[PDB]
Amino acid sequence: MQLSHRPAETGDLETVAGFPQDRDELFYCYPKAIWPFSVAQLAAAIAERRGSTVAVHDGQVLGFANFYQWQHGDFCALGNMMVAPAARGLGVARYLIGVMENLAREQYKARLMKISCFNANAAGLLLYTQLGYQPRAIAERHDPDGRRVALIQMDKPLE
Ligand SMILES: CO/N=C(\C(=O)N[C@@H]1C(=O)N2C(C(=O)O)=C(COC(C)=O)CS[C@H]12)c1csc(N)n1
Repeated sequence: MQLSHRPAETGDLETVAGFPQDRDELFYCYPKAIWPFSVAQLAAAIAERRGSTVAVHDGQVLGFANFYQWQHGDFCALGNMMVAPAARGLGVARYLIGVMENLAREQYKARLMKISCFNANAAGLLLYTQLGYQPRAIAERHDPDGRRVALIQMDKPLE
C-alpha cells in the first residue's frame, strides 16, 4: 500500500461521509452523529475538532481521522477514525494512526494519545492493542436504542 496523507479538504467530504456502512459503524466512529450520515454532519465535526486528515492511495481517499480533544504538552484523543469499505484490513487505519501520533507529538507536544473504543468493535480493540495502546478504564455509555455499551478507554505514550 503506497499511502500518503494531507489535511482534509471540502472536496473530500462526500467520499469520507460514504465510509460508515451501517448504524453500528457510524456509532463506533462518531457517536454524536445520527444515521444517515451526511456531509453537513461531517463538516460540523471538522469545524469543532482539530487535525482532520485523510489518507490517500492510488488517487483515492481511503481513510480519515481527527482529534476530538487536544491539550498542548499533554495528550490528544483520536476521533472519527473511518476507512473506506474496499480498503478494510489493508493497513490504512494503522498508517493514519501513526500519522496522527506524529502530528500529536510534533504539533501539540503530546506525551500521550488516548483512544476510546466501544466494546463491540473487536477489530478496533485488537488493532489499537497491536499498536501498543493499553486499556485504562471502562465507562458506561448508551447507544442510539438506549442500550448500555462499555467504552474502553485506552492510551499510549508517544515517542
Ligand atoms: C461526551 O462524551 N460522551 C461520549 C464520548 O465519550 N464521546 C467521545 C467522542 O467524541 N468520541 C469519538 C468520536 O466522536 O470521535 C469516538 C470515536 O473514536 C474513534 C477512534 O473513532 C469514541 S467515543 C468518544 C459518548 C459516547 S457514546 C455516548 N452516548 N456518549
